[PDB]
Amino acid sequence: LPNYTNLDLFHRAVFPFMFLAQCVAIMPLVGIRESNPRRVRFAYKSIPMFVTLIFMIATSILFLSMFTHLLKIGITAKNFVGLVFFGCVLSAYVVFIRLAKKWPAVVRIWTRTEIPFTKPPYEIPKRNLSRRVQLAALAIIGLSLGEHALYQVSAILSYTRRIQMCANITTVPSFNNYMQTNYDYVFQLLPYSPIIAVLILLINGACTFVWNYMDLFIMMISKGLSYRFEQITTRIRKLEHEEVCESVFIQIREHYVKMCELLEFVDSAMSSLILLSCVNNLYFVCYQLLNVFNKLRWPINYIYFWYSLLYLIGRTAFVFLTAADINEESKRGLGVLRRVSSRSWCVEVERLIFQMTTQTVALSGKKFYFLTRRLLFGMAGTIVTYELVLLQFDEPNRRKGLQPLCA
Amino acid sequence: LPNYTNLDLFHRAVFPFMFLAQCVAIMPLVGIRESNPRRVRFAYKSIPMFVTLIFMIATSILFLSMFTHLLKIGITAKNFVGLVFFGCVLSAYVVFIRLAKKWPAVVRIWTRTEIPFTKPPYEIPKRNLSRRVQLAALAIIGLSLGEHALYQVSAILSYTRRIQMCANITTVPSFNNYMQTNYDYVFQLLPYSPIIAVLILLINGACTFVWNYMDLFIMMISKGLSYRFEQITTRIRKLEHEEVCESVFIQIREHYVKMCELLEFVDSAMSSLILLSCVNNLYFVCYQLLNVFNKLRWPINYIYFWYSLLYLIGRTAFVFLTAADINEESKRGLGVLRRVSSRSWCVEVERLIFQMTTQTVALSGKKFYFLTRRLLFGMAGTIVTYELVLLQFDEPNRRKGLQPLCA
Amino acid sequence: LPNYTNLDLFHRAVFPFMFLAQCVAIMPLVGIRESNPRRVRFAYKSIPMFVTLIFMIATSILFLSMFTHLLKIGITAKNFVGLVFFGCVLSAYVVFIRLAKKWPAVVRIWTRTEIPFTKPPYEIPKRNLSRRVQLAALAIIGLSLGEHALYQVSAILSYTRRIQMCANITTVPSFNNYMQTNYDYVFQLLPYSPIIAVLILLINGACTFVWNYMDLFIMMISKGLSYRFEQITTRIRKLEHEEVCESVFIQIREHYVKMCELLEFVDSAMSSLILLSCVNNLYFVCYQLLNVFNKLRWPINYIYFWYSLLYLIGRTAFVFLTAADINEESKRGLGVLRRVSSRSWCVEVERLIFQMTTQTVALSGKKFYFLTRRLLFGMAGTIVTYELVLLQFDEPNRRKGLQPLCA
Amino acid sequence: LPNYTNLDLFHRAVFPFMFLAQCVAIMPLVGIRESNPRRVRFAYKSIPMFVTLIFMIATSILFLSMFTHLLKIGITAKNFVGLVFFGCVLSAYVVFIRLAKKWPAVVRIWTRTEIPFTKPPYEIPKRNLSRRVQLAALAIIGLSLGEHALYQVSAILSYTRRIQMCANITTVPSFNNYMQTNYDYVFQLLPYSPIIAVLILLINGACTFVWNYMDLFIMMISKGLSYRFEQITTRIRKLEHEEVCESVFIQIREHYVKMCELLEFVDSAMSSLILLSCVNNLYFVCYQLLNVFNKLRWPINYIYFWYSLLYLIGRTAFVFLTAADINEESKRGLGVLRRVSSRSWCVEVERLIFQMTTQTVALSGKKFYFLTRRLLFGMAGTIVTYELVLLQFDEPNRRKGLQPLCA
Ligand SMILES: OC[C@H]1O[C@@](CO)(O[C@H]2O[C@H](CO)[C@@H](O)[C@H](O)[C@H]2O)[C@@H](O)[C@@H]1O
Ligand SMILES: OC[C@H]1O[C@@](CO)(O[C@H]2O[C@H](CO)[C@@H](O)[C@H](O)[C@H]2O)[C@@H](O)[C@@H]1O
Ligand SMILES: OC[C@H]1O[C@@](CO)(O[C@H]2O[C@H](CO)[C@@H](O)[C@H](O)[C@H]2O)[C@@H](O)[C@@H]1O
Ligand SMILES: OC[C@H]1O[C@@](CO)(O[C@H]2O[C@H](CO)[C@@H](O)[C@H](O)[C@H]2O)[C@@H](O)[C@@H]1O
Repeated sequence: LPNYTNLDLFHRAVFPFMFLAQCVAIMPLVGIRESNPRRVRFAYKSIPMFVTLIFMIATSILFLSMFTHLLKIGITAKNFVGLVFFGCVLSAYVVFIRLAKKWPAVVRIWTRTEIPFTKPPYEIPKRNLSRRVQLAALAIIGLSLGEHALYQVSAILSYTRRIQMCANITTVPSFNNYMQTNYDYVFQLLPYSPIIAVLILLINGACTFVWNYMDLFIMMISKGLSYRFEQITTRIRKLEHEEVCESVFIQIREHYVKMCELLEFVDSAMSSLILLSCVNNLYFVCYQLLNVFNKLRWPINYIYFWYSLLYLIGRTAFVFLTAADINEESKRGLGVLRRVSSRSWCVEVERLIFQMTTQTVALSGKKFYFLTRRLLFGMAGTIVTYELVLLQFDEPNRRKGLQPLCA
Repeated sequence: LPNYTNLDLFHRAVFPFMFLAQCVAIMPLVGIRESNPRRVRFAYKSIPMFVTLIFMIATSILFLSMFTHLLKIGITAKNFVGLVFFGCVLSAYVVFIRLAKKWPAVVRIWTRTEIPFTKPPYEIPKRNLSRRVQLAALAIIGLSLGEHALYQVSAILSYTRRIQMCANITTVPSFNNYMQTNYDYVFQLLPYSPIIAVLILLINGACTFVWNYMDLFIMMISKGLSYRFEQITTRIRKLEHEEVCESVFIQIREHYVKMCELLEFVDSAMSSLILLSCVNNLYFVCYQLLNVFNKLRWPINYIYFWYSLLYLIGRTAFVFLTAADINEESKRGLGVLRRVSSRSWCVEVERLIFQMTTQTVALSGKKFYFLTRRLLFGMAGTIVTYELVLLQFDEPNRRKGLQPLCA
Repeated sequence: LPNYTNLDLFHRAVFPFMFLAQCVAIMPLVGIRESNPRRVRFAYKSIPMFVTLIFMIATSILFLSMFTHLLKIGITAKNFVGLVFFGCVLSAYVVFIRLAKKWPAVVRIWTRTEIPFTKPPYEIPKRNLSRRVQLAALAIIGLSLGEHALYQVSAILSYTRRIQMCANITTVPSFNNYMQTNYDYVFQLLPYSPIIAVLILLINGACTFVWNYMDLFIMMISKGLSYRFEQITTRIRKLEHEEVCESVFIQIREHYVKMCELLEFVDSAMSSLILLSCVNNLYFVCYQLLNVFNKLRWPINYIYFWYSLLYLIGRTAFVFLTAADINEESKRGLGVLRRVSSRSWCVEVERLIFQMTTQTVALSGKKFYFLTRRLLFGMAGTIVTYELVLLQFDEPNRRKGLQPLCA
Repeated sequence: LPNYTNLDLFHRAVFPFMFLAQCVAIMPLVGIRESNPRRVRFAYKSIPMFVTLIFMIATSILFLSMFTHLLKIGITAKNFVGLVFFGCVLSAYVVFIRLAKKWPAVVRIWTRTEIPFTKPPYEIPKRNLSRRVQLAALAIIGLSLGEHALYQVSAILSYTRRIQMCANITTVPSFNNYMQTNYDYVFQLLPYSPIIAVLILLINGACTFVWNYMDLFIMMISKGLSYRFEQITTRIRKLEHEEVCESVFIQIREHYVKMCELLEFVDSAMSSLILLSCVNNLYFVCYQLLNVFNKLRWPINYIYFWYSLLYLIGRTAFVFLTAADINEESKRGLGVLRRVSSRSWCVEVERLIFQMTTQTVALSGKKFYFLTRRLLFGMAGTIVTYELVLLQFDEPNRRKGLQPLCA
């Protein structure tokens, strides 16, 4: 068997972050940290699944807390965002549980499919798969932490500043009052307690991580797939000015076909996650873009909103762009195959060129759409159209302005 | 001749539900229950056509009843839905009469085209065609009955509750008063009578069945077509790791071409029904989605509206998804044909791959659009755009709220 | 030389209606009635060009009259329709002058290209080209005459009824007063005179004829091209169950390529006309659809408005559908070519199938769009979106209602 | 080495205008005027880069001047255009600096790629590359000068006329007062001085040139690329009725492939410039189209607005049309290759036809969209949709009308 310890494989590149996601109980797999991917299994009776049940239960408590709170105070387009957030996180937990069920099969086919690319004539690029996944994961994790850190600073400063500069109701600032104030939707159903207070803080942070891991997981998966397609393209580039034997083209076509089979298998497994992530990002991007003209009290509120908005747009763009790289990388070998000399031309090149030319090699949201650069352009155009129409809806609330600080 | 009694054919799978539709006189064919499809004929002078005339006449009476009533009370965007419903049902009767005229030719070509798939190397799947059609038909029929049952319960409870809790005009509840109240558009033109009262109830239920059978018929037809394409794909999957003789690929291509010819014949026959169903579903989905924010008096009204809305959206989605399965199943054999070894490669595979790759094998609305997964995504995007623009129109009536119960 | 007298050619099919258009000086060609198309020439110094100059001068007089009138009374979205109409008629005159300049070459290439289809193995269909063109042209001309007659009847009845039922300002009805009232935009610049009155009536009729003849000419050209494409399709259908020699396929491919070259030439010649017709039809359809909910005084006004709207929508739809018939007929031979046996298969069939599959054989608006059924569906969707957005603009004037009769 | 002095090369055609752009420090390249393109180099320590720093610094001063001014007086959808203009110009400077970095590589591959087309069997067209670039450049430069000349005349006349016909505040007209009045956003931050006054005038003119050179540069680049594709098409047209040796098709395919490689290299280098130009043009076209119904005081204001609007729309259209000519010219050789006789048919023609047919040979905005005629149609449709929705936003300000002259 191959030595999985040091090979540049996808499983080695993502397991550190898959295990990290298991800390918040995202995808409950057993033995995800094993060097051999064949040891990865899904078991309902396991510690990872138990933690997932705890997080799903507690997340449902927050969802019910928000649901009951909104009913008491009425449901408006601005309060509905909170309910959608918890609903999306709960859907993510379910989607990732199903993805956990299919992962052992996916990782097994992925490993045996990518073994040929770990040996010549394929060469490891300047930035290996582990480094590519780490940079994307750390960037998303780092930006997500800053986004949540700004959220807490913005909420805390707004709370304290309102009390301090009130010349009115004082309610001396404290951790207890802040929790009952900013998280009223929770404590309006459950009795307050410092133990519960920190639990809500941790689980809201966990919900934030889950909301961000959907996009991160798609990025790491996209990085792993476009990594091998790039290697195929690099190998083809080595044949630009040479007479190529028909055997070489047979291997290239077979490896390309195997990669396409793996993408189809991975696409089917992740079809629901892509669909959930795309709709979740579209709603929040549209929702946030509708509040760009709204007036906020403190500069920190502006900093958080624009950091949150830019990060959300950037995260959405890079999910599509990283996924679209699979499509772009597949078509990059076409330009070199078209330069094949007349003597080297054979049926295998004709077969390969036809497949690259006519096949859409990309991840898809249940085949309803394919993650390509054209789709991201279409998504941007769709968002602009929605915002132009939706901004008329928000004109009344926009002109009301910010409410009095004391009130 | 083949033994049609026990063969797994399309005619056997749909005739039980085609006959059921003939009870409400949808598609007036003679001998639809015959085991031999060659005995199915269309005759104007026949009992099925007579019943169709009766239902068409009575449905026209309801259409005129609604038309005259709206003129007396004015036509608004909310009352126009009732006129569209009866107009769509009448169009369905005409469309199905024309489809009845073409059915004998369609069922004859369908039967002789699918005979090859009833014998090896084609194998019956886990769920045969009869079971696939039954599950779809019973699900649609069962959901449609619940949708109408909720409509009657919602209407009856609203009627009785308004009278009971009025402390005002009493008009002691009775079957007679309910009929004159909720169905005023009928009795405002025809004299009331208990015999007419039940007739309106039955024919409105029949109109509901016809409105739902348009989508059901497209589903059963789509199930029958994707059934054979799936068998072709399954047969191709049996050749993944084998050296295939050129004769095998000749048969596969010929059977695939014959299936494509049948789809073209079926698509032309059903082009009007698909077009009518799509426009009918689009209007009602858009109309109902415009009333999600409206306030209803009783919880039963909310239950009916959301059951009606979700069922309508689900029915529309599954019509497109079931029809799109023909397109998806055609492209599923491409992945296996691309794995054909270099020795097994021949002109027949090249011909077949080119046809699968470049031909759009799907049902179409008069070729204006093709029922694919991309179209359903486009339909959803179009509906969202219309609702965002149309919700501005409905804002005034939305803020008026529900009227006083007694008034 | 071939006997042009009795051959089933496009020039024989269209020259009667081209001469009828010349009677209103649309396309000023010399010898359009000649049996030999080679005798058709474009000359600036000719009677047709003189009549075209006269009609253009008078149409410009009407356009300036409307422009000055609107400037005096202000320009509104409702008043701009007449200025757009006159500008479109003038643009049609210019475009048809250019098309006349290009027409000798177009007709010569068309004649030398369609000669092969006048002899076996091609057969004249049930409805020959002359009959198809006659049916289309007579339908369009009769509908346009009915539309203009309804317009005149509606205007005259409105005027006379306003005068008679006024119990107020009388201005006893007369031809002079009617002309000065309904055509004030003309006589507000030129002195009134009965000669000028009848001239204005005749020239407005001519403008209507030109506006309809743009679409009529597009229809006749589309019929002429789809005729030969259908002949090719029928010849291919004649080979469904036969072993075909390579020479037959060579001839079929050569004829198809010649037809495609002719289509490219005709599209280059008529791109400006197609673009102008499409934009004019889109604008007028949107404008008329924006007035469906408006309230008109007399039933004759409703009859005229709805006849005009339905005729305009049907004319646009039939222009698009007749043009897309070329694409449909080009693609219809693919189904039969795909059934070619393995023994009859050769390089020529592969070339022909590739051309039919990958080439878009259709008329285009300067290549910005191609007249296909997908394009008609997209046009319908775009019109729906534009109407949904614009009905908000017209809500105020819609709720203002009809003005007092006497006022 | 080839004699670059008199050869009809791209570098010779554009360097006169690239050098002119360097006067306003657009693309800081060293030795752009050298006959040999290999002498063109990019150096940060050079005079062209120094001038770019000066213009970038001063443009940033104007951007800050506008930014601070808007904050003092509030940011509105009408005031934001000025900030976008300076932001786009600054982005253009950065984009062109990066393009300057890549230009030496681009011009080197471009020169060696186009050498084959300077010798038979390729012939220089009626209008050589230098003439084609000159006509486009002079037209854009000439129209841009008129657009700015009208802007200054419109601003000066409005300023003087307001003072002269005021019967109120006089502030006798002078150069000093005009600068402090129309350019208050600058002098509200910097002290006024006649030296600064002219500097602002020159740099605003330079900013206008930079805003127009983005489109001009794309045009000249598009002209250079479609020039060689047209030569390939012309060479193929020379083989319409001849028996062609396989060697000829090898050369044609190799030259076509080399041209496609050059387009890919050029497209990647100019991907950011195309993206910036498209978004900049879309915003300004949409912004200006929103003010067509606004009322301006003097006719000169109307002349400037409509000259500015028509030029902006025309410039945007011709950028897309000139770029789309690369796509159109690539597909023009297909029609002749399809006429290749059966004896001349070979694998090379099949390879070439497949590439022309299936490859999208066009410039792209980072592959998000391709500059084709379909895209320009889509752009026009998108603009119409935005304007219809956005015109509702601008209705309030539209009905306010022009403010009092004295006020
Ligand atoms: O469901 C509302 C709930 O979300 C919280 C949880 O901490 O904030 C998260 O969700 C927001 C979007 O709804 C994000 O903007 C934010 O970054 C994220 O932390 C709370 O704001 C709220 O209680
Ligand atoms: O035409 C209005 C008419 O439709 C009825 C007939 O029973 O209800 C049917 O049509 C509704 C949509 O218009 C559906 O929501 C409903 O499920 C269906 O039964 C009556 O409501 C009405 O008289
Ligand atoms: O330009 C306005 C002018 O058009 C007239 C001329 O008879 O009517 C023609 O144009 C209308 C659309 O603007 C059509 O509806 C009508 O069918 C056609 O006759 C007059 O209405 C008007 O003076
Ligand atoms: O940034 C606003 C600034 O642009 C100026 C600079 O002269 O005018 C240029 O920009 C306008 C669009 O914003 C163009 O219409 C105009 O043609 C161009 O000269 C000034 O108007 C203004 O100070």
